[PDB]
Amino acid sequence: IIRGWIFGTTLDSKTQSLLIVNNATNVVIKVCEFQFCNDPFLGVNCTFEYVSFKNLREFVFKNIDGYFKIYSKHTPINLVRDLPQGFSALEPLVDLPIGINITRFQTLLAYYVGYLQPRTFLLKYNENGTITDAVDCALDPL
Amino acid sequence: RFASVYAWNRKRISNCVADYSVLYNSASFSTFKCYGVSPTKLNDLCFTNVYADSFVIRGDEVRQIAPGQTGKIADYNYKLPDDFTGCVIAWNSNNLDSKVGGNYNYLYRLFRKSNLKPFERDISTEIYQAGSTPCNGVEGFNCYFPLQSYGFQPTNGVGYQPYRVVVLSFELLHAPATVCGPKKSTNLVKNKCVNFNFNGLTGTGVLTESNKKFLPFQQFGRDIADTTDAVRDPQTLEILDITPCS
Amino acid sequence: VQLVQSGAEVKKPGSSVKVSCKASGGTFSSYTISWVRQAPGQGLEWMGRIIPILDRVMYAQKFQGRVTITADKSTSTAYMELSSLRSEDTAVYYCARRAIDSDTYVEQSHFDYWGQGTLVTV
Amino acid sequence: EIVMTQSPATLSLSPGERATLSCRASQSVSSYLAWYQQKPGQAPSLLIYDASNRATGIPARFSGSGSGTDFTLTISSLEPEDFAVYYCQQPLTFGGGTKVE
Repeated sequence: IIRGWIFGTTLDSKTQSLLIVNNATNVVIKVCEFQFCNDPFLGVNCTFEYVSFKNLREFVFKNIDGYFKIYSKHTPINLVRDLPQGFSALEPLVDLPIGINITRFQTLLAYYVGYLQPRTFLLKYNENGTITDAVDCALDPL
Repeated sequence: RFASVYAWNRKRISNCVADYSVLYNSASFSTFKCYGVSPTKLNDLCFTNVYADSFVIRGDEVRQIAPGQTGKIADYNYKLPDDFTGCVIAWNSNNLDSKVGGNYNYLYRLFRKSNLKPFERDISTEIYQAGSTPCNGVEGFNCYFPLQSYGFQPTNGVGYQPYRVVVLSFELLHAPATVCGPKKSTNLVKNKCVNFNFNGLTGTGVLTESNKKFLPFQQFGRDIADTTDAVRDPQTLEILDITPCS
Repeated sequence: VQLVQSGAEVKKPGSSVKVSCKASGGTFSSYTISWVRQAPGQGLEWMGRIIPILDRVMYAQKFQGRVTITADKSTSTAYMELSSLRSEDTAVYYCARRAIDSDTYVEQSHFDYWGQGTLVTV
Repeated sequence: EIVMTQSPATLSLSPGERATLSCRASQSVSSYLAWYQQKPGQAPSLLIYDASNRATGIPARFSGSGSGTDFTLTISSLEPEDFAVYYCQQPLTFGGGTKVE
């Protein structure tokens, strides 16, 4: 059901915002003054446009100096109640030179949301460049 | 098809490689006048956006699409700002745009009540009052339809022949560059001491084959001292260890 | 600033007449040429006019659909043709000129010169 | 169109006397009124333009005034040669014309 997100600030469907969503078999990424449904349902001026439980899709998103950074990783699940624990690192997929601010977002139809902050980590690398572990340097005295 | 000058067209060019070698070295252009930029350095420039202004005017009107100009075209059809950055390119289109009976499908604004601001277009059909009596929207004595068609004919002298004029307007610092010219590469030379530049990663050293396996994302690596260990080539993804020159 | 008109003609009702006036060279770059008719025993009536610098023509309502006004820029000659003539169309057809400002297109309402007039009998 | 009326249709004066002609339009033309003097055998001669401006070659005895819809021609003193038919012209129409005898 979740096919994407809308990111932006005002998000009033009158100004431009960033829409990342599945469109048939391709994903469309665009920034436009699109008249969005206030709460869209997916059944059965522009800056740019680009066109490309069961398992978990993890993502991390940040917006730096106008560049929207998209990262992800997929992992199999045999759970029916909550998120799995364990360690993996997400890989970057997309880097979008848009020039807009993001303060709010909407999910396009279990979903979980956390927030990022400037923590320091000690990262353990494998022989092949993989991040295999990490220490959250602000978590406790050890 | 180019727009008439009053019906000015504007194409937005973004997220691409701005190869201008096709334009500044073109012998088909009679005019290639760059403002703030050098024609042969256009490939070294980056823009947030490039806008392409595409229209048809007479030969003696070519000079009007420029910063600092005034006149019926410069003031009523299209104005460029006095501090305009970009290039005004023009060529004769007598064999494309002129028609034997006159290519009157092209029009320019002859009448307006004010001058245009930079990058302003005016496609209004409001009847202009030239005289003292009201027109009330109707053509008549000292009341005119604002547009004047062009008698572009194959037999016109050069100043009256049509020209296809394109202005490439350069937008900077509103958003990150999305339009940049091409980057020229060299051959890849192995087992020699060289001065290298892989995209934006530079240094001096000897390039030899690496036994490293980079994650698909990783393009280059780092040693324990955070010096470059190896660099994967930008065209063929081979990883080359960089040995310091002895 | 002279204007020489063609001489008199006699037409069968239902036929057309093409009346022409020759202006001094250079007239077309600074003047418009209007047509005025005078039926014998009557006053003046305006029929229409051409502006050579705009390629525009304006007509009297009673002649819309009946009169075509044009000009030949290479011969400095104004033309008017009435498509279908009736006996009430007997008149002296005059050409007369109004100066026009080529930058603003403000036309004068008065004639600073009239030709002698062309009499067409129907 | 603009309907124009001239008045009186005819005037009767001796040479040496003052005469005026009135013209009225159904529509305003601001100042765009031309006055012409026509004699038999001649195309009308412009006397006055833009309601009150004397035409080149026309003597000082001719003057006038008016605006909008209401205009007047004045001949301060008629000469034996002024017993002509006068016409009021606007950009689109003419009045019937007035005879001075």
